[PDB]
Amino acid sequence: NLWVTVYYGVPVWKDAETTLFCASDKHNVWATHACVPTDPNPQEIHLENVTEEFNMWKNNMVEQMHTDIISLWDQSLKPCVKLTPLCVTLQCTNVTNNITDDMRGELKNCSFNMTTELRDKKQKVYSLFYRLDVVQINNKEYRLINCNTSAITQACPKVSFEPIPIHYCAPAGFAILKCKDKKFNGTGPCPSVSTVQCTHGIKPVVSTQLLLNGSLAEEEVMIRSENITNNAKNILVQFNTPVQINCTRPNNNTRKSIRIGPGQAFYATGDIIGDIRQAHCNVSKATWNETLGKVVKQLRKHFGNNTIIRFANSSGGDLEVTTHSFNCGGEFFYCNTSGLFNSTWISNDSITLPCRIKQIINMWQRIGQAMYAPPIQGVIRCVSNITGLILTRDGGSTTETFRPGGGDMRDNWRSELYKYKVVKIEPLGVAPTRCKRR
Amino acid sequence: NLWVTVYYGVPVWKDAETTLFCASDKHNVWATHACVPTDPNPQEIHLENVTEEFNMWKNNMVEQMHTDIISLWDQSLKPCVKLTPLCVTLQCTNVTNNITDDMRGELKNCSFNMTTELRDKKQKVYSLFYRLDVVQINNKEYRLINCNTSAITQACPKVSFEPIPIHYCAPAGFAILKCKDKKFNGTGPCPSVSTVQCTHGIKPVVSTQLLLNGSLAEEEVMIRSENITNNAKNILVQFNTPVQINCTRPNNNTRKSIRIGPGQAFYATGDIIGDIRQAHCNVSKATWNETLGKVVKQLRKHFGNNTIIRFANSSGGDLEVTTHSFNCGGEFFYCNTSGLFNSTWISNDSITLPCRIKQIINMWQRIGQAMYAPPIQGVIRCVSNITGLILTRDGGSTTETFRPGGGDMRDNWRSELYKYKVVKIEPLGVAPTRCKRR
Amino acid sequence: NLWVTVYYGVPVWKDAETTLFCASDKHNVWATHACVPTDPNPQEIHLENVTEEFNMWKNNMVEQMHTDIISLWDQSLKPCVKLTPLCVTLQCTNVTNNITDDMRGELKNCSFNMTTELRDKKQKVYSLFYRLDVVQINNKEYRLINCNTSAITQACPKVSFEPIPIHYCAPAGFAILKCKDKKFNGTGPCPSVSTVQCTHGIKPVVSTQLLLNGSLAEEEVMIRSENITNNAKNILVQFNTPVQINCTRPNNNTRKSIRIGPGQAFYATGDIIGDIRQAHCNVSKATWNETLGKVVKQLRKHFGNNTIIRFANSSGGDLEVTTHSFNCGGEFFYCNTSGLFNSTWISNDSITLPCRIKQIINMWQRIGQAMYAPPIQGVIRCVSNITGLILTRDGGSTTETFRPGGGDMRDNWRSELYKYKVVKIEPLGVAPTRCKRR
Amino acid sequence: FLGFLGAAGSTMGAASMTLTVQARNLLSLKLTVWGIKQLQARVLAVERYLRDQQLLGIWGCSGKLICCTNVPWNSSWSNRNLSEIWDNMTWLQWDKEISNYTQIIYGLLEESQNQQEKNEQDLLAL
Amino acid sequence: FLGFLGAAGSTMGAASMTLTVQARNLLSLKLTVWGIKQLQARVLAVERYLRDQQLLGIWGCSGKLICCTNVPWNSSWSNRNLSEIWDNMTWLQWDKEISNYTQIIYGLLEESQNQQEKNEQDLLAL
Amino acid sequence: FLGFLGAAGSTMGAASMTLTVQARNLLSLKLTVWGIKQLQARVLAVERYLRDQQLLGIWGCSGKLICCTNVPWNSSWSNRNLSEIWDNMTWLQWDKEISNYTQIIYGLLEESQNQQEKNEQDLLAL
Ligand SMILES: *[C@@H]1O[C@H](CO)[C@@H](O[C@@H]2O[C@H](CO)[C@@H](O[C@@H]3O[C@H](CO)[C@@H](O)[C@H](O)[C@@H]3O)[C@H](O)[C@H]2NC(C)=O)[C@H](O)[C@H]1NC(C)=O
Ligand SMILES: *[C@@H]1O[C@H](CO)[C@@H](O[C@@H]2O[C@H](CO)[C@@H](O[C@@H]3O[C@H](CO)[C@@H](O)[C@H](O)[C@@H]3O)[C@H](O)[C@H]2NC(C)=O)[C@H](O)[C@H]1NC(C)=O
Ligand SMILES: *[C@@H]1O[C@H](CO)[C@@H](O[C@@H]2O[C@H](CO)[C@@H](O)[C@H](O)[C@H]2NC(C)=O)[C@H](O)[C@H]1NC(C)=O
Ligand SMILES: *[C@@H]1O[C@H](CO)[C@@H](O[C@@H]2O[C@H](CO)[C@@H](O)[C@H](O)[C@H]2NC(C)=O)[C@H](O)[C@H]1NC(C)=O
Ligand SMILES: *[C@@H]1O[C@H](CO)[C@@H](O[C@@H]2O[C@H](CO)[C@@H](O)[C@H](O)[C@H]2NC(C)=O)[C@H](O)[C@H]1NC(C)=O
Ligand SMILES: *[C@@H]1O[C@H](CO)[C@@H](O[C@@H]2O[C@H](CO)[C@@H](O)[C@H](O)[C@H]2NC(C)=O)[C@H](O)[C@H]1NC(C)=O
Ligand SMILES: *[C@@H]1O[C@H](CO)[C@@H](O)[C@H](O)[C@H]1NC(C)=O
Ligand SMILES: *[C@@H]1O[C@H](CO)[C@@H](O)[C@H](O)[C@H]1NC(C)=O
Ligand SMILES: *[C@@H]1O[C@H](CO)[C@@H](O)[C@H](O)[C@H]1NC(C)=O
Ligand SMILES: *[C@@H]1O[C@H](CO)[C@@H](O)[C@H](O)[C@H]1NC(C)=O
Ligand SMILES: *[C@@H]1O[C@H](CO)[C@@H](O)[C@H](O)[C@H]1NC(C)=O
Ligand SMILES: *[C@@H]1O[C@H](CO)[C@@H](O)[C@H](O)[C@H]1NC(C)=O
Ligand SMILES: *[C@@H]1O[C@H](CO)[C@@H](O)[C@H](O)[C@H]1NC(C)=O
Ligand SMILES: *[C@@H]1O[C@H](CO)[C@@H](O)[C@H](O)[C@H]1NC(C)=O
Ligand SMILES: *[C@@H]1O[C@H](CO)[C@@H](O)[C@H](O)[C@H]1NC(C)=O
Ligand SMILES: *[C@@H]1O[C@H](CO)[C@@H](O)[C@H](O)[C@H]1NC(C)=O
Repeated sequence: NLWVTVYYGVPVWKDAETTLFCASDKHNVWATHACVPTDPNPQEIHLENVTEEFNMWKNNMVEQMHTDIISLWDQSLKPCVKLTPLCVTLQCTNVTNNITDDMRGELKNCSFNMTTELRDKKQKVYSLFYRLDVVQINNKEYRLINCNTSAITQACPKVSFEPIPIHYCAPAGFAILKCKDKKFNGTGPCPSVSTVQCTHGIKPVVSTQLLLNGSLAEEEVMIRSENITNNAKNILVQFNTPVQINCTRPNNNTRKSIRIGPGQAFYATGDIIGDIRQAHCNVSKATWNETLGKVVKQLRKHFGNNTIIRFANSSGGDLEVTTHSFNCGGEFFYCNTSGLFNSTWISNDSITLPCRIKQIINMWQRIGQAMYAPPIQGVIRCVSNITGLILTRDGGSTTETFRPGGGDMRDNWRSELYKYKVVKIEPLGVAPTRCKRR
Repeated sequence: NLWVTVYYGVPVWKDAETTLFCASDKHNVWATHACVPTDPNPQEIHLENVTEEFNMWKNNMVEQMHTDIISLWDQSLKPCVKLTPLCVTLQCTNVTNNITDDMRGELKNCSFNMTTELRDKKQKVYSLFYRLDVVQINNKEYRLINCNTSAITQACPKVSFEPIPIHYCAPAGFAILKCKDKKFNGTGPCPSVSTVQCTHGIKPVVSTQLLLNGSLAEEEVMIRSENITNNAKNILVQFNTPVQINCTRPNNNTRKSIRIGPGQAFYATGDIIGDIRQAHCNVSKATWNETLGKVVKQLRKHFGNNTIIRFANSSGGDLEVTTHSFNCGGEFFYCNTSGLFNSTWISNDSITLPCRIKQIINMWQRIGQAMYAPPIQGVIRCVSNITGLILTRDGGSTTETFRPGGGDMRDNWRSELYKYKVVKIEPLGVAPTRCKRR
Repeated sequence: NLWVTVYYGVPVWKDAETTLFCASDKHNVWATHACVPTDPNPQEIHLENVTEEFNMWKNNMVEQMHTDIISLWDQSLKPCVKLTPLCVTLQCTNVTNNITDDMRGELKNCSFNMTTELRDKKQKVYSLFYRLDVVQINNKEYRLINCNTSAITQACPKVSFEPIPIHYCAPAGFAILKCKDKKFNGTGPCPSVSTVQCTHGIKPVVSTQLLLNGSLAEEEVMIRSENITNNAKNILVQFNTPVQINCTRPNNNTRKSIRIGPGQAFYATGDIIGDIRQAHCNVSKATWNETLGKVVKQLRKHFGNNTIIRFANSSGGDLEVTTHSFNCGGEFFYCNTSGLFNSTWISNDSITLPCRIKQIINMWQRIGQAMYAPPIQGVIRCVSNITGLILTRDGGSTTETFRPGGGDMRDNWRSELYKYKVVKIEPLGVAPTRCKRR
Repeated sequence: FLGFLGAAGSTMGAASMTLTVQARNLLSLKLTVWGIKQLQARVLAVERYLRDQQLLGIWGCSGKLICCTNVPWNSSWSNRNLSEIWDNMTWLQWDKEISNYTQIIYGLLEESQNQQEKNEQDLLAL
Repeated sequence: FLGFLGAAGSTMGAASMTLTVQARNLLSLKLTVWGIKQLQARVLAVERYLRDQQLLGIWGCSGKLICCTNVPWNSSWSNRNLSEIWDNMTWLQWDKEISNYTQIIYGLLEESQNQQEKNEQDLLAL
Repeated sequence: FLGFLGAAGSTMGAASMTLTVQARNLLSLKLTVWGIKQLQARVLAVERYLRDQQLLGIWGCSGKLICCTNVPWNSSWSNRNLSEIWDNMTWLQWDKEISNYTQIIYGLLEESQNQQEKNEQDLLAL
């Protein structure tokens, strides 16, 4: 004789999708102040004896992070100056003083009539626009690149672009299962599961070809792909050691405030004090070659020991996908990175990457909402780690070529949410037992 | 001896007002995607032995639906192009090429200076405006009709106005009582009450004189009024059989995209390919006469067998109330309907209703928020059923005349929420059982 | 043997901060129609034996009220006409017809080109601007004072500025502790505590130097300061009896509606019918002198019986700080309160305070969001009681001088939320009792 | 089984046969027009369900569909015979005639639970 | 003590040792992007906790972590011996094989509580 | 009857006389400034009440205003006599001086409830 016995609080969970709130330990774009204060001591419980199936390519956490990151970006651009008056004909001349050979024609000295705070009065002002932000109309006549596509909103200079780590915390009745396996590809069973209330600090770093400021693999370089035999699936590489990248903007730019209306100021670019040099990034030649030597070593596992793995540069497309686009100190660099993926592999010095600057930014691959990044005063210099790559393979029927990829920003945060999954706790369980209700 | 006994979950309800959420089974105006997915099999429970009072004229569901429809309409026009530059002087000439006699002067060929994407440049473009949208200023000079009164917002062309059925579902602890009486009036007790979680698909069809796309009476034509002896109360007729109305806009209109700013496009009307004919609706003469014969038969009950019931057309007023205004594929028709209400009743062929198109639309009887309906490419044709009428009687001291009414959109949705009622479940009850707490 | 016993519902509270909602017993700036209807009979319980520590200067209710009042002010100015076209050059002449000696140069007759409904046409309109709203540009050329600093939004004329009392009600599980001590100076133990669900009607009256239409002290004039020995801390005086002040605007102003766009109307000032006199406030000379006699009597307690207490006028600063700024009938006065604070105190007639009018208002000491108060038709007259003061002392090493203060609006509502305190009910308590669980 | 409110027209005894079916239906995004209405309905259902559960716990009847108590039924509330109530009358009619005595009945149930719980504590203390 | 879901991989008997550590973790601003996500996470937690508590109350098991009932094991749901269930198998494996018999088991618990509660009232009425 | 927190300053015994009046007051639109505040207040009240009820039910005291249990008074939490505690002292002072042993007391109640529920299930199996 067996009687149905109901138990409450049993450790049973099911895969589910839920709204994960933020926790965080000057105002940011990500509004980390609106995030609830996380606990000083995170409570992680190791789930011994447990083997749970994971899949980062079908992970809803990545998709939910993408929507939140875009929403946070959009909400910080609402109380900001709308530069619709800037869509006017510009008389741009060529910035040709104290410039080097690599910066010839990259800067434009644009003069235009501007609206004054008084509606009936005009204002002839000038500004320095990069060649990537102005397009000629057929000194010559130019216009902002977005004027025929988007309405440009100036980013508020008091809002920081710096990625502050954010922890995605599941509500009560939900748990986040951290896979603690160190040789784990994004798909398959992970027999080292643990339950943490919520994830580590995941910096929303926006980059295309190199994963900056990320989380390193514990033991060895990890090659993770949705389908390694499919050339249309991006390959996410994770480095066991960080590759430092020095990124600087040598020009000593000055922000000039142009009052374009009542309470509205358009921060233009004044003349550069000193010489004008090309923005660039150095990656150590010795460190990069060693890391590529490790990448190919774990890349031969999925392609054979006798295959020829060659690294070539980008294949073409937008400047966002063909260049290592990233944000450094409030200015958006677009670095070539053709000297990085250039060698071929068979069985003190630095690499300088010539970067280009843009101020009109169409981000998240959205057509209609452009942003003007105001100039940053002084010289910008940031030091980051390249903690991963986004490689794309080319089809073939003895050599395999891997070109850098990007574009989709979900690939950038998938490299951080690969070890996490959201489960729905089911505390009601029934089991036959000799006990009977009196 | 009798001790009180508290019972939980008793079937007791009281009349109450609550917030009913939407459920629904290209983006839509009413955002039916935001509605929760309704169950595939509705759970309807018959409440035998139960007689509940109903009143469709004091029903809060109708008032609540009116606010929701207006709010849904307002929120779909927020991320849409504001046509404030359109309020400019227009030089309009009549469209006199390949037109019939009925379209002489209805179309205006208006040319005007428009702001382009560049602030300092002007763009001389032309568009075809209907005579009902432009008002002369004293080729001649015209202006949009709303320019002294409202700020016009162009309807987003990718958002459809097609009425998708919506189910108004009460939260937990609330029930919706459905009257299954097939001879049920608008007021009084309903011997056959039933509980359903929420209502059938109620299409938010906007019309004034004829109730289109509606729900048919089960047995006979039903005449419903708040006070049948008051001529100031509208009479809501419901048809037991549907009267099919075919509405077409024969013109081959072309949508022309005029770019009035950065990221803003004003969709104008290009030249019509072919001849220009008048928009019209056909109602079958035999079918319409038969339905009026049934309406008068059910209308003599409240007015005597020897009374003379005559159908005259609408009295004076706005074009919305004097014409059968409705929406057909994104274009707003305004049909005369003077040949429908035309006869006097004593004890293959079609009726063509000449309609007029409008693009600047003021609905919900609101002054201050106009909307520009962008042109629809190609020929528009609709097939609908007239499932009811909104008649208004004229005062008198032997004949009764019934003119079509409208204007108030709540009467359009009152014809669908007449059988429904929101009640508040009260599960706590006390009874004198012999049982005594030990 | 003592086994613990858990008790639920024990009367225990702890100090906590929570969100207090509104309750209130033509639309209003503070949406009291959105406040829940308060009970007709408030339920207050006298907490005998209870001595609770209070602090008005660390009270979170004051800080929360400040955010709510600003938020209500901001949300009532969102659906209002934006007067961005008003920042145009003005040709202003002095209004010198039928004016008195005190109004020479106070009113300006400004004419300006203004945008009409049609984008391509302009209208030459005129308006009467006070000298405090226009600033000269170097008849002469003027401009609105806000036009280099803020974007001005015209206050909607249908929204009333009258302070309707609001009750700040704590949610369930929270209680509001009310000090019944009539000699309570705002800090320290309160031997007479009562618990009410929420506070009395606290009118959000906005004023700087005199606390108008407020709550009177029960027994004696109460001097309340955070640190009476610190001259940087404002002194809040509360009157046991009200001092009545009539403030009038004798000019019979006319509101002229200038249509500045589609659906946008700018309400200008037409010519005054009759003579133009100076706005002023009456204060009874006998009543005010008696009240100062009571204030100094209660002020000698904190400064000695032999000290010399002198009242001087405002030292300097903005017009909001140096004048008794307040709102009377929809127009903002700025009064010359120097005949009030003039006397020196040693051990039928009225005082006329010449006030000045402003239409461009920067509320809450915020730089960036100006407001245009539309003219009020007719003659404005309002009667109020001065129920307190905000005095500021000057440093010294035998006499003490007390100048009026203001600016910070939290001090205005601190005088109403001084007796209230928000506590968090903790209904779980453990005690040792001779029980054992079965 | 008849469903939610299936025994609405049933007699008192037949309605009490299925008190559970109505008991389980009392409890079971963006800030758009439908999102807010759907959120307000979720919070309204929770606080409404919790209010009745709190009352049952106040009277010492939590977790019981049928709970007997220890306060007398005054004949002023209703003098109808037991047979004609549970075999000839429905729950809708019961509340209609006792809607005014409900609050005083609730107060009587309130004091009985606290009084008997003091007795349970004191009797057990021995 | 192991923590929340600490005995997730432990045996059923060992998992039942700390049923409470998972029981107390099932329940525990502006309208910005994070504020709305925080609010809808609080309401979702409240509803999810209340649905399980309601089910326990429906079956007459409110306030008890372990509750015995009066509905038989049909032997088609599971014919495994008791020894290997509570000493050689975990709770996760249990729900996997009985995920489809759950609703019919729940309905049986529903009628048993109402049936015995009527019996309790009738027996006590004597 | 004194009202909500009427016996706040009364002795322990007088306060326990009317625990229910404070017990019943712990639980009982557009997105404007006041609407969101009202909604957040409602949600906060609901979750606070549910947390308190959950803590009560973890110790097996759901539905009981006075619940007496099986964990000892350590005599380091307090050594005051019963007469002076329950006749010359108030709950405010009680909580003030026992604000720090609260968590360990709660853990003791939790473990006692779990152990006694295990014992009840094992004894009932016979
Ligand atoms: C990867 O991480 C590094 C270190 O966290 C990031 O570099 C940091 O970037 C911020 C600005 O984005 C630098 O702060 C700035 O410092 C300058 C000079 O003190 C100051 O004038 C600015 O106001 C601002 O505070 C910070 O110094 C810098 N840390 C370094 C260089 O060690 C890097 O940007 C990250 N990579 C990204 C975001 O792609
Ligand atoms: C302090 O409280 C008094 C009494 O409520 C306020 O006086 C009143 O002020 C209002 C305007 O704020 C006056 O309203 C006006 O009344 C006329 C005549 O009905 C009407 O045509 C106007 O449109 C407007 O409603 C009201 O007459 C006046 N009455 C009294 C008794 O003085 C006073 O303004 C308050 N002081 C403040 C808020 O500083
Ligand atoms: C990146 O590396 C380049 C060289 O590879 C650095 O350029 C040198 O800068 C030093 C000053 O620090 C000069 O003395 C050299 O003449 C430069 N070498 C050139 C121009 O070939 C550059 O400073 C580095 N940028 C960083 C570290 O941000
Ligand atoms: C409505 O009915 C009219 C006739 O009453 C239709 O007009 C006819 O259209 C056909 C083509 O289908 C022509 O051959 C006839 O010459 C037209 N008759 C006229 C103009 O008198 C009209 O097409 C119908 N519209 C619909 C069904 O949408
Ligand atoms: C404030 O007081 C002054 C005088 O002290 C008032 O002005 C007088 O008003 C009366 C009419 O009520 C006139 O006859 C007098 O000529 C005015 N001047 C003087 C010097 O008396 C003033 O009206 C008062 N303010 C009010 C009533 O709002
Ligand atoms: C402010 O105005 C009020 C009138 O609205 C004055 O009150 C009047 O005072 C006179 C003389 O004292 C009385 O004859 C009237 O009966 C009063 N009218 C009332 C009470 O409605 C008040 O005196 C004025 N205050 C000052 C300081 O001048
Ligand atoms: C200016 O730079 C542009 C590059 O955009 C180049 O095409 C042009 O020839 C340059 N003009 C001169 C005078 O060097
Ligand atoms: C500004 O406008 C004037 C108008 O004639 C024009 O001459 C001048 O070139 C403009 N300056 C620009 C576009 O920089
Ligand atoms: C990923 O890991 C799983 C489990 O370790 C393994 O079965 C699979 O072959 C690996 N590779 C891919 C492409 O799934
Ligand atoms: C143009 O149309 C109008 C109708 O609005 C009419 O009055 C006028 O006579 C027409 N003129 C010509 C030349 O057709
Ligand atoms: C555009 O502006 C010019 C300016 O003179 C005017 O001549 C012309 O008629 C305008 N075009 C219109 C109103 O269509
Ligand atoms: C007009 O008033 C100003 C003060 O705002 C003064 O300086 C000027 O002299 C006046 N002009 C006259 C009175 O003509
Ligand atoms: C309006 O504009 C005309 C244009 O020349 C100017 O002459 C006149 O002075 C202006 N009127 C004002 C600014 O009041
Ligand atoms: C207010 O009263 C308390 C009571 O102890 C006292 O300590 C405090 O100093 C008083 N404040 C002032 C400003 O006198
Ligand atoms: C309705 O009434 C009939 C006879 O009065 C009765 O037999 C039947 O059971 C009632 N309905 C229900 C659902 O009990
Ligand atoms: C894992 O399984 C072993 C036996 O297979 C058992 O002894 C151990 O207790 C289990 N782990 C946990 C955390 O209970």
